Amino acid sequence: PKEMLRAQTNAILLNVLKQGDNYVYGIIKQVKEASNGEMELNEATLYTIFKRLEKDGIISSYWGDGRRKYYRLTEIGHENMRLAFESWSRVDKIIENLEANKKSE
Amino acid sequence: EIPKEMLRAQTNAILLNVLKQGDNYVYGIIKQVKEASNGEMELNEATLYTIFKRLEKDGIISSYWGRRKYYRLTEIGHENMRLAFESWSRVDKIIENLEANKKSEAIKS
Repeated sequence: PKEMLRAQTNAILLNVLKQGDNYVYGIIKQVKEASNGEMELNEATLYTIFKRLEKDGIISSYWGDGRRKYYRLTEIGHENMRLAFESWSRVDKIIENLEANKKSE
Repeated sequence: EIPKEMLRAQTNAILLNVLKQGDNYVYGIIKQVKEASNGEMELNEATLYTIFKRLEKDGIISSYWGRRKYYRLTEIGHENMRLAFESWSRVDKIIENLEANKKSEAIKS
């Protein structure tokens, strides 16, 4: 499901930035390496995603050094990742509790 | 805040699990979720109907008729839960490897 691929890619890209400011080609290599070559991101895909995240204030950019454009997770972005991770833990709990409670009937 | 696209996902995630554990009707679903959430999540009836209309359209669930309307997980539905779970395992692995590789990046330098 397209809805899901998008989410997972975003998930990953934010984790990369959560590990350090980086530029598009560095991000691509890092992901290709952490995925054992299973996820080879196109440049244009990253620009698409980052344009949305920059508009929503979840990331921002700036010039580094060979002059590269760097991307960073904002404070809001670290906050969304935190809210997200928490909300999903509760969800996994509630699922366990559904099972538990169902069996006790 | 939590993007609306994500609250929807979480709710769907939960609802499919309920159905994965047995065909059920809206009131039973609501009750079950309220109980398994220690009251923290009360789904509104009309919200369930809206979600189930989408899932029925996508054939993820189907329904049948005491007098309660029941909802069941289809085989497509069982399959998407499996694909979902697997896709997300790989994703967690990728993220574990990002951490790992970052730490050994940091050792060397």
